[PDB]
Parts: sequence; structure tokens; C-alpha cells
Amino acid sequence: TPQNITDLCAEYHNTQIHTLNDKIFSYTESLAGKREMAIITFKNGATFQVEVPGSQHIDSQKKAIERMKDTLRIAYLTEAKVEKLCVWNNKTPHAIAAISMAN
Amino acid sequence: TPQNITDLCAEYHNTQIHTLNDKIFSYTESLAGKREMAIITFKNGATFQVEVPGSQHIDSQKKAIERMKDTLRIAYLTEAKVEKLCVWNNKTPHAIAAISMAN
Amino acid sequence: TPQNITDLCAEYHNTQIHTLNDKIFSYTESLAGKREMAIITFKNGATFQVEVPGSQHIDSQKKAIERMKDTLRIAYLTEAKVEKLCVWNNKTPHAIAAISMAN
Amino acid sequence: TPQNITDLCAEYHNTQIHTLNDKIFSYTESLAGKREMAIITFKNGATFQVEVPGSQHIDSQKKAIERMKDTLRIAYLTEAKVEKLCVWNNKTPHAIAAISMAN
Amino acid sequence: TPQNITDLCAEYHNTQIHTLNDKIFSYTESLAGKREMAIITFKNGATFQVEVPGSQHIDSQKKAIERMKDTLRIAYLTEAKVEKLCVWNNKTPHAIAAISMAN
Ligand SMILES: CC(=O)N[C@@H]1[C@@H](O[C@@H]2O[C@@H](C)[C@@H](O)[C@@H](O)[C@@H]2O)[C@H](O[C@@H]2O[C@H](CO)[C@H](O)[C@H](O)[C@H]2O[C@@H]2O[C@@H](C)[C@@H](O)[C@@H](O)[C@@H]2O)[C@@H](CO)O[C@@H]1O
Ligand SMILES: CC(=O)N[C@@H]1[C@@H](O[C@@H]2O[C@@H](C)[C@@H](O)[C@@H](O)[C@@H]2O)[C@H](O[C@@H]2O[C@H](CO)[C@H](O)[C@H](O)[C@H]2O[C@@H]2O[C@@H](C)[C@@H](O)[C@@H](O)[C@@H]2O)[C@@H](CO)O[C@@H]1O
Ligand SMILES: CC(=O)N[C@@H]1[C@@H](O[C@@H]2O[C@@H](C)[C@@H](O)[C@@H](O)[C@@H]2O)[C@H](O[C@@H]2O[C@H](CO)[C@H](O)[C@H](O)[C@H]2O[C@@H]2O[C@@H](C)[C@@H](O)[C@@H](O)[C@@H]2O)[C@@H](CO)O[C@@H]1O
Ligand SMILES: CC(=O)N[C@@H]1[C@@H](O[C@@H]2O[C@@H](C)[C@@H](O)[C@@H](O)[C@@H]2O)[C@H](O[C@@H]2O[C@H](CO)[C@H](O)[C@H](O)[C@H]2O[C@@H]2O[C@@H](C)[C@@H](O)[C@@H](O)[C@@H]2O)[C@@H](CO)O[C@@H]1O
Ligand SMILES: CC(=O)N[C@@H]1[C@@H](O[C@@H]2O[C@@H](C)[C@@H](O)[C@@H](O)[C@@H]2O)[C@H](O[C@@H]2O[C@H](CO)[C@H](O)[C@H](O)[C@H]2O[C@@H]2O[C@@H](C)[C@@H](O)[C@@H](O)[C@@H]2O)[C@@H](CO)O[C@@H]1O
Ligand SMILES: OC[C@H]1O[C@@H](O)[C@H](O)[C@@H](O)[C@H]1O
Ligand SMILES: OC[C@H]1O[C@@H](O)[C@H](O)[C@@H](O)[C@H]1O
Ligand SMILES: OC[C@H]1O[C@@H](O)[C@H](O)[C@@H](O)[C@H]1O
Ligand SMILES: OC[C@H]1O[C@@H](O)[C@H](O)[C@@H](O)[C@H]1O
Ligand SMILES: OC[C@H]1O[C@@H](O)[C@H](O)[C@@H](O)[C@H]1O
Ligand SMILES: [Ca+2]
Ligand SMILES: [Ca+2]
Ligand SMILES: [Ca+2]
Ligand SMILES: [Ca+2]
Ligand SMILES: [Ca+2]
Ligand SMILES: [Ca+2]
Ligand SMILES: [Ca+2]
Ligand SMILES: [Ca+2]
Ligand SMILES: [Ca+2]
Ligand SMILES: [Ca+2]
Repeated sequence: TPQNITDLCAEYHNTQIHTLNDKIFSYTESLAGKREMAIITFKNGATFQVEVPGSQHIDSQKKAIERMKDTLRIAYLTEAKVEKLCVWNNKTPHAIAAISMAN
Repeated sequence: TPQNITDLCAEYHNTQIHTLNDKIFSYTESLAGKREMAIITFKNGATFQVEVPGSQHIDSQKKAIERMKDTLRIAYLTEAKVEKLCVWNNKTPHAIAAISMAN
Repeated sequence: TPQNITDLCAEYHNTQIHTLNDKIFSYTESLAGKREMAIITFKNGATFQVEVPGSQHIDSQKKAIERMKDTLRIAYLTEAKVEKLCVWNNKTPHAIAAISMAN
Repeated sequence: TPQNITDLCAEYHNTQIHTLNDKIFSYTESLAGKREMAIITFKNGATFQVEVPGSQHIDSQKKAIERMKDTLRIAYLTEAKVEKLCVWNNKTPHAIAAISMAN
Repeated sequence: TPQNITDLCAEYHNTQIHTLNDKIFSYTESLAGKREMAIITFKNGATFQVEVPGSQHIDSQKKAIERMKDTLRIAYLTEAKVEKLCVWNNKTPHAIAAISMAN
């Protein structure tokens, strides 16, 4: 089991770490059918999604997808500094796998 | 996959973007039967619903509807600035499909 | 579809609007069997319940009942001003159907 | 239907009211098997639990037990004043049945 | 039933109490498949996980695992002082069983 986000991220293909060290600039949320997702941006233009749940996701990920959207909303609203995101870079926008906050 | 609320909104018929750049003026919530909904207003009188769940919604939308009501309540209580809403304009009041927050 | 609490409240028998324009004075919560409910008061002694879920409620109301208790707790803890309550006045204490928050 | 915590408490056997009029001093939470519970204390050493869900509970209490743990956590973090607890005094520590928050 | 985290912790094999008396320094969570988990650190380098749910857990632990991650996120965001953690020391990083918060 990994001890940090960087090591975690390295366990998977198709991923990378972004080091933001910044608060979330915007938070977008949709309930529209087939677009039940969240999008965040940072001041530098970096844009990330929490993907629409699909066949790329196993059943054990479903609660964690919902948690992640909860986390991004409250991080946005508290201006919490995001340290890193682990993302899948085979999606556009890049798709969030993990987040770390330290500040 | 869209990267922002404007492009997301354009994927659908009967939708329009409202650009508010303002906090929510009022938040209303009902548990009464057949009116299990939320209503928000802005100071300019713009009025929006989160629809009662119904046969227009697919299963994947049901958690998202609940999330959106959570988001609107906490946005209201934090006086968070709402940037845009994507709404269905074939409902009265207009029905929320997506929200963006930026400030 | 209604656009405000007053019009929503008027769709139901045995209801009334209370105009409070005040924060919640006390919040009570019970997990005791057959009394799984919330009670709120205002400074003037006005007392309201969220009813114990029962056969008077249709299935769609169940989630809305839980939401309303969440809303009352966070409204209490943020000292949010309650504008109006729509209540059923054939219950003692009067039972909450809807809430509006504004200044 | 009762209108306050005192009257509610008096509907049950083996209960008593504690009048605390104080914030929660400590909040403890366990996920250990058969000990999935919360424990609070006050500065005077008064110690209370939210019981592990068990055969003493009816099904309608299950959501309310979860809600109570939610309430205690946020009350602790907001330094909210606890007015009274209704507890079962046939449990060690005394088991929470209901809570009131006020000044 | 135990009355404090130390006594609870002692009911289990392979556990120990860490006394931190400090805020959480970093919070990490993941939605990646098979790593649906959270990791926290303290300034002294102490690193702890909330384990991925698995066959080592009983059903009552499922909700408690989700609660614990909720608690760690809000404790982080409120800078709440963590008093003690009860952890399993047969996992790397040590796995959280219980948390206490106090000053
Ligand atoms: C179009 C937009 O909204 N933003 C782009 C930004 O891309 C977005 O954010 C990235 C992280 C990714 O999720 C994209 O899918 C998304 O549209 C661009 O970022 C570059 O993205 C490419 C992938 O298109 C590579 O990943 C590259 O490393 C990224 O550029 C870096 O990150 C940027 C935020 C800047 O810091 C840039 O200087 C870096 O080179 C950028 C490219 O300028 O343009 C908009 O911001
Ligand atoms: C309670 C009320 O009557 N308020 C009106 C407002 O209507 C309400 O809000 C809109 C957004 C919609 O949901 C209505 O169903 C609801 O009653 C009026 O809004 C205009 O309505 C039309 C047709 O519905 C369009 O939606 C239009 O975009 C709305 O105007 C926009 O919002 C206004 C508040 C202005 O900022 C205007 O420039 C925008 O285009 C408006 C105007 O008639 O007046 C009250 O606010
Ligand atoms: C704890 C207490 O005795 N408070 C009373 C309040 O009664 C409570 O709150 C009302 C809304 C209801 O849920 C009652 O069952 C509950 O005990 C009194 O409110 C009046 O209550 C009588 C019934 O005993 C009638 O329901 C009457 O309509 C209520 O008054 C209206 O609402 C008040 C809060 C004010 O807006 C008043 O001007 C209204 O006419 C009130 C008033 O007697 O006194 C304490 O607050
Ligand atoms: C950790 C500890 O020993 N604290 C005690 C407290 O006991 C704890 O809190 C009470 C409410 C109950 O949940 C206990 O199981 C728990 O250990 C003591 O309270 C008394 O506890 C004894 C058992 O030792 C009896 O249960 C008794 O009823 C409790 O006293 C009542 O509650 C107190 C908080 C006071 O209001 C007292 O007047 C009440 O009768 C107290 C009492 O000495 O001391 C520490 O806080
Ligand atoms: C490597 C790193 O990131 N941190 C180490 C820390 O280990 C981490 O945290 C501990 C609690 C455990 O979860 C590890 O798996 C994890 O990598 C080290 O902590 C000691 O780790 C050993 C066995 O690895 C024991 O768990 C021991 O209790 C730990 O030491 C206690 O906690 C420390 C932070 C110190 O305060 C120490 O005095 C305590 O005994 C420490 C070694 O000090 O170093 C990094 O922080
Ligand atoms: O679990 C989610 C992930 O699934 C992978 O198969 C896919 O390559 C990633 O882009 C991401 O969607
Ligand atoms: O998914 C929800 C949407 O469903 C559409 O069919 C409908 O026209 C919209 O008004 C909205 O209700
Ligand atoms: O939805 C529940 C409501 O149902 C009505 O039939 C009843 O008269 C109200 O008091 C309220 O309980
Ligand atoms: O509903 C919970 C309560 O049920 C009672 O029967 C029991 O005596 C109490 O100690 C408490 O557990
Ligand atoms: O309940 C969770 C615990 O289960 C035990 O059997 C295991 O030894 C611990 O490491 C921990 O996983
Ligand atoms: Ca700021
Ligand atoms: Ca800080
Ligand atoms: Ca203000
Ligand atoms: Ca305000
Ligand atoms: Ca701000
Ligand atoms: Ca105040
Ligand atoms: Ca206060
Ligand atoms: Ca303080
Ligand atoms: Ca404090
Ligand atoms: Ca600080």
C-alpha cells in the first residue's frame, strides 16, 4: 500500500502527477444526463474532470467518485490549497484519480 | 467531454446559460409530496428550480439531483458567487442542469 | 410548478405560512424509537417539528425528510435567517413542509 | 408528539436528562469491528456514547443513529453549546437518545 | 463498552495508540480502483491510512470506514487538533481504527 499520492499514482498506467500548490479557481457541477460530472480549473488554466461513472469504473470506485466530488466542492468553498492531483492523462480534460492537500 | 459549463450546456436542446456573477439571494426547500424540490432566487428576480425527480430523469441523474440541492444549500450559506447556470428553458421556473462557481 | 414557498404551501390542505425572519433559537434531535424526529424553536417560542417518517408520507418524501433535518441543523449552526416556514397546522407542534432562507 | 427534549425523554424507561450547557470537550470515533461508535465528553468528565447499532434498535432508528454521529462531530467542530442530552442510564457510558442545542 | 479510545484500542490485537496532539498536516484521498482509500500525515512524518474496504472488514465497518474518511477531511480543513489515533500496526502505513479529537 502506498504512503503518498505520488507512489499511488505510479501504480497505474496512463497517469501523471500535477503539482498545483494552489486553491481551486472554479468549480462546475452538472446533473445533465450522461454528463453527471464535475470540472475544476486552476488560475493557470489547468482543467480537470471527475469522470461520469461508467464501465471504466469498478463497483468499489462508485462511493469514492462521489466522495471526490464532495471533496472538490468543500476544498473550493474553503479556499483550501491543493498540493497535487493524480490524473489519468488519456482523457480530456485529464481525469482525477487522487488529490492531496497540504498547507 | 466538455471543459466548461457553456460547452456542456450546448450539448442539449432547450437549454440556455444565465450569467449571474452573484450570490444566491434566497434558498427554498420542500418535503411536501410531489413537490420534493428546491428553488433559488437572485436579487435580480431570476428564479430557478431543481426539479422533482421524475420519468424525465435517468437513473444516473438521481444522485446528481441530490448533489445539486446539497451544492445550492451550501453555496447559499457561504455566500458563494455563482458564475453561470445552465438551465432548461422548457420548464417554468427554469430548471437547473449545471452550475459554475468562480470568484 | 410553484416559484416561491407561499405558492407551494397553498397547493396543500391544512397548511399555513409562518413569517419568522429570524435565526433558529434551538435545535433538538432524537434517535429514540418511534420518535426519530427533529424539533426547532424560535425566540418567541414558536415550535416546529420534522415528523417521524410514517405512512402519511409517500416514498418520494423519505429522502426529502432527511434533507430537511440536515438543512435545519446547518441553518442553526450558521445562524441563518429563516424567512418563512410552510407547515401543516393540524400537527402539534406544527410540522414543517417547506423552508425559505433569505434576508 | 412531544415539543421538547425533556418531554420526549420522559416517554421512555431508563432515561434521564443531563443539562450540560457547554461545548463538547472531546469527540472520539471508531470503525473497529463491533465497536463502530462515537464517544463524547464534556469538561466535567461526563461521557456519552452513540451506541453500536444492534438488536436493541428498530429499523427506523438506523438512519437516526448515523445522523446523531454527524451532529456530534459538527457540534464539536463548531464549538456549539449543548443544552441537554436525553440518555439511557442502563448503558455504560450513558447512551444518547436525543440532543438539544441552544444558548 | 469502552469509555475512551485507549480502552477501546486495547480490546484488539495488533493495535497501538499514537498520541499526536497536533493538526493533520496533509490529507490525501484516491478513487483509483483497488486504492479507494485515504492517507493522512502529521508534521513529524507519521503517516496513516484508512484501509481500502476488504474481506478483513465486517459489514458494520463499511459505513464506519466512510465516516472516518469524512471525519479526517473535515478535521484537516478545520485544523482540528487530533489527540490520539488507535491504529493497527500489522499494516503499512498503520491503519486507523479510531480517532480522538480534543484540546
Ligand atoms: C483548454 C483549457 O481549458 N486549458 C488548457 C490546458 O489544458 C487543460 O488542462 C490540462 C491540465 C489537461 O487536463 C487538458 O486536457 C485540459 O484541456 C493546457 O494544458 C496543457 O495540456 C496538455 C494536454 O492538452 C498537456 O497536459 C500539457 O502538459 C498542459 O500544459 C501545461 O499546463 C498548463 C495549465 C500550463 O501551466 C502550461 O503552461 C503547461 O505547459 C494549457 C497549455 O498552455 O492551455 C490551457 O490552459
Ligand atoms: C419570479 C419572476 O417572475 N422573476 C422574473 C424572471 O423570471 C424568473 O426567472 C427566469 C430565469 C425563469 O426561470 C422564469 O421562469 C422565472 O419566473 C424574468 O426572467 C426572464 O425570463 C425569460 C423567460 O423565462 C428568460 O428566462 C430570461 O432569460 C429571463 O431574463 C433573464 O434574467 C433576468 C432576471 C434579467 O437579468 C434578464 O436580462 C435575463 O435575460 C425576469 C425578466 O423578465 O424578471 C424577473 O426576475
Ligand atoms: C412552546 C410554546 O408553547 N410556544 C408557543 C407557541 O406554540 C408552539 O408553536 C406553534 C407554531 C405550534 O407548533 C404550537 O403547537 C406550539 O406549542 C404559540 O403559538 C400559537 O400556538 C397555538 C396552539 O397552542 C396556535 O397554534 C397559535 O396559532 C400559535 O400562534 C401563532 O404563531 C406564533 C408563533 C406567533 O406567530 C403568533 O402571533 C401566531 O398567532 C405562541 C403564540 O401563542 O406562544 C408560544 O411561542
Ligand atoms: C470518565 C468518567 O468517569 N467520568 C465521570 C462520570 O461518568 C461518566 O459520565 C456519566 C454521565 C456516565 O455516562 C458514566 O457511565 C460515565 O463513566 C460521572 O458521572 C456519573 O457516573 C456514574 C457511574 O460512575 C453514574 O452513572 C452517575 O450517574 C454519573 O453521574 C451523573 O452525571 C454526572 C456528569 C453529574 O451530572 C452527576 O451529577 C450525575 O449524577 C461523574 C460524576 O461524578 O464524574 C465524571 O465526569
Ligand atoms: C516514512 C514516513 O513517511 N514516516 C516515518 C514514520 O513512519 C510512518 O508512520 C508510522 C506511524 C507508520 O504508519 C509507518 O508505516 C509510516 O511509514 C516513522 O514512524 C515509525 O514507524 C515505525 C514502524 O515503521 C512504528 O510505526 C513507530 O511507532 C513509528 O514511530 C512513531 O511515530 C513517529 C512519527 C515518531 O514520533 C516516533 O518517535 C514514534 O515512535 C518515523 C520514525 O520516527 O519516521 C517518519 O515519520
Ligand atoms: O478507473 C478509471 C480509469 O479507467 C482506466 O481504464 C482509464 O484508462 C482511465 O482513463 C480512467 O477512466
Ligand atoms: O434530464 C432532465 C431534462 O429532461 C428533458 O427531457 C427535459 O426536456 C428537461 O426539461 C429536463 O427535465
Ligand atoms: O406528507 C405528510 C402530510 O400528510 C398530510 O396528509 C397530513 O395531513 C399532514 O399533517 C402531513 O403529515
Ligand atoms: O433504542 C435504544 C434503547 O432501547 C432500549 O430498549 C434499551 O433499554 C436502551 O439501553 C437503548 O439501547
Ligand atoms: O477490521 C480491520 C482489521 O482487521 C484485522 O483482522 C486486521 O488484522 C487489521 O489489520 C485490520 O485490517
Ligand atoms: Ca479569499
Ligand atoms: Ca490553513
Ligand atoms: Ca454577507
Ligand atoms: Ca449572510
Ligand atoms: Ca472567496
Ligand atoms: Ca451569534
Ligand atoms: Ca452562536
Ligand atoms: Ca474556542
Ligand atoms: Ca477550538
Ligand atoms: Ca492556520
